Amino acid sequence: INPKVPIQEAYAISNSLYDLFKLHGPLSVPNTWLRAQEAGVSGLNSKTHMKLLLKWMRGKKMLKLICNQVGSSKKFFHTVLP
Amino acid sequence: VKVRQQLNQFLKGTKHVFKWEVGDTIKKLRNRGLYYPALKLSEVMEERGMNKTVSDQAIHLDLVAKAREITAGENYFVDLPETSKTELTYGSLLNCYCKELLTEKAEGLLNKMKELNITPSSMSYNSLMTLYTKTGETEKVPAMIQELKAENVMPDSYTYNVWMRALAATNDISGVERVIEEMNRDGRVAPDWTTYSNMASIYVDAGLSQKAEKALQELEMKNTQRDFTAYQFLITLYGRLGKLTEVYRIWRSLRLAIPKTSNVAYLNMIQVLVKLNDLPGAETLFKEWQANCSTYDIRIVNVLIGAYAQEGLIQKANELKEKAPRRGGKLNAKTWEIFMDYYVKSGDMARALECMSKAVSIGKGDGGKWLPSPETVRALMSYFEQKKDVNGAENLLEILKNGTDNIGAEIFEPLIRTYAAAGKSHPAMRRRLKMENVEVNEATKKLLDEVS
RNA sequence: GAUCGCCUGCCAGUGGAAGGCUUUCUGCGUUCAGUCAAUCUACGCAGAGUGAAUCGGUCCCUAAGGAACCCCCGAAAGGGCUGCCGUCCGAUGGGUACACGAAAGUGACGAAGUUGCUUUGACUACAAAACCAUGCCUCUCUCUUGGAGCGAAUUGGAUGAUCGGGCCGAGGGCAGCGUAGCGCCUCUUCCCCUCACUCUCCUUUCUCCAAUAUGAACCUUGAGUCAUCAAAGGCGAGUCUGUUUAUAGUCGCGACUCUUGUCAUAGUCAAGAAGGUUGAAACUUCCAGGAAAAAACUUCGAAUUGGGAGGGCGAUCCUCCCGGUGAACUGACCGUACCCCAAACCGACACAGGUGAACAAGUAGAGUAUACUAGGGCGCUUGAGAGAACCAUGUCGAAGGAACUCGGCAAAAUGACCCCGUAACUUCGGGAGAAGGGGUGCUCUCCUAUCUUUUGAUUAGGAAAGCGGCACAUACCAGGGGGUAGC
Repeated sequence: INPKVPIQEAYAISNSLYDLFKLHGPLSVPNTWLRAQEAGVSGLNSKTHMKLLLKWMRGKKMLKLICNQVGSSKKFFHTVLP
Repeated sequence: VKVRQQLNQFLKGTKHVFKWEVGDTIKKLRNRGLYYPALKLSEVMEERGMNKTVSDQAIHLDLVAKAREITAGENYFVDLPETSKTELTYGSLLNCYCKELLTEKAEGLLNKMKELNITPSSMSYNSLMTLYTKTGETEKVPAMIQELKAENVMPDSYTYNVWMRALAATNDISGVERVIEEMNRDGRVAPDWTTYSNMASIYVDAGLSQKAEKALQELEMKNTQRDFTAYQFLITLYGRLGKLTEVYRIWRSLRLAIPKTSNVAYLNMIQVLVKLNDLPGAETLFKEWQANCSTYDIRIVNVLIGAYAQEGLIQKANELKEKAPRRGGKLNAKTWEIFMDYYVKSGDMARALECMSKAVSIGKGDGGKWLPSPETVRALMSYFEQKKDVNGAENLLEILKNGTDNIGAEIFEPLIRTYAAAGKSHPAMRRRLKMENVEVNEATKKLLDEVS
């Protein structure tokens, strides 16, 4: 993929988020912002920037979006990429 | 070798293989010496996967070269686009010249580079120094070492070890020790067991570095459980101090590797065990070995067969000899020669003759040849003519010379005098003494003139 | 030199045949040509330029054909005759190795499937986690240290009270986990004895959807190494086991199992490394039934230097048969520049005309259709202003819808793919894309297929939920249809 991201700090921040994920669990749906605010890091500034880094990571193959839909309700999970 | 069959059936295959697998296969076959298939691969999988690094270009250059194709090596080199002619290529040229013994072109190219302001690395300097240590001008290395110091290079463990082999040639054992201390003086080693085994390779002169040999052992036992790089530079020191326990212990601590351990291991140790002359231990070890039956072909029969033949134990040597091809492979030319060695030492004329000539003209040639190289002819004659028998002249020439002239008539400074003063049995060879032409002595030229 | 453009499956590119015949290049010049003022050139002067056993010709053959001879015929000329046993003729076949003289050939449509319709690599810095280390309690190669419960005995069961039996406690590394951490290919050298191959993503964007490299795939032929079975009915070696022999034990072996060739002999040959060479064509379907050549090639027929015999007794310098009989140097001549959809060819011209083939990167597209590009080539050898009538070629035009006019000429419109459905008539093949309608975007999910281009996802189809636009074959590309006469 090819979204925006700062150039090199991105690697540190991605390893930060990957740590967070593999500790916590693939439940980290958006509003993962809460998890990454409590195991907190200041290498983010906003929810939109958060999801942008999430996309960048999953492109680099550090994260993976997955499906778990229940009933007729769409839920989606960022696994920490086994 | 079956390597060729594996790769050759592979080439017409599928699941196109990664450059990593390929490079690893190179680094494997080069180590095991298989220049031929390593090159053939790095050619065909280049035809298919072309772009190779500049480093991989250097690797291919070394393969082409050390395919004993130095000519094609240099040609390919000047084929390389000058863009791909960096330090790595020049260094491969050098480290090829190391073996190639071409000091002249080597030094020319060396100064060429030096003017070109493209620095040579450690291994470059070091290949050079080994070329020195074989060219005999081994004393020439420390001046270039001073240049190296002026050129900001760290001469590695290998440089220290060829220093040891260079200051051994001039009997500077204090120089060996001061190199040994220069090791720890600078934090640039990080020395390995090559350091200590190169110490031993010269200190097998007296025997005053046994704790350093134990240090060899412990650095070894770090880098490995125990791997085969403690057993080629150690067999005579395996006859050195510790001859009972430090060797009967290392043998089993090595077998702690627990394969049906190699013919090479047994052939590094059995000649030492016969050096110590513990024949029952040698015999037990041989018998458990052929219980292992794991490719003894000659590498285990020849040695203690030779020990039997050396003693005079020829019935025991002979039974085993004519047993070994009942079950398995061949026997070596020098396996015939040790037998001839006993036959000679015991003087038996016709049988020693037969076995020798068989050995020389049978397909057991070592390196495409089995000229019996040592001057055993000087004894062979002293048993033909100097047995004080009159046909130690006729058969002397017609068989001794007929055996020793399948390779070249050069060695014949004993032989020609030998017949000239073997006749001396009966003079009927003035007809011969023209064809006796190349070079003959002047004192024995009187023996010659005597016939006519 | 630089921004900007135009072309990229017949006006602009690449190699060129036909044609041109110095138009190519180098210097000098601008009298002539150029649709200018020309320092410029396809212009004048001056000079140089084209290398080829293999290309293309030469050459061998023949087709269409034109003639030669003989023959036949005709006032003269000449016409007729190719068999009367010859010579010319390429847009065909034969190109590299002799010539001479016979059997095989050379050798043959169309259409349609099936081939040709190229694929690789792209970063284990450097390569993965058993060994035994280690950091641990656990535990008895082995004990050893006193305690404490637990049978022992009677004489014929209600007793009587102590050694053969015996069960947890303090110390010692051995048989159970976790704890740092870390590399297990073979030199079959015949001899090791000190050595160099060690030259890559752990740090990266830009495979953020590209840059660099490749261009056939299969028999058919000859000559050096193992493994053959032709070269013989010929063995050790560990398992499995009969008991004791003791210089101390290995002694013995009945019987079973397990691999495994030699003594030479040659006898066929499987597995790597060198040379021409099928692919460049195959198979089916048909009916209009699909070139020639002693030319080359493949054999014999003969061969004439090389051999060995020729019985050599014909001096016969010959006789019978075996051996090669085009093989190494060599490989002449002529074309070779330049343009070859054009300013150099045919068109009187530096003219929107005409001029066979061969090759042609990407995106979307079935498409060589069509847009837009890179590469390559070109900016059309008149321009600078103003932005009237007028004309050419185009975009839009309300309301109206053929009222125009000879005539809906032109212009407009419809168009694509998928699905729905489709009339009269009939020669029953067709009308038929009959007419008449709907759908077309993207997003995620699901399942389906499929796909080895590895890692499970990607691309297309079809389900069903959104989401935006007036509009989703959005630009380019792309049928107006129906009814009824005459011929």
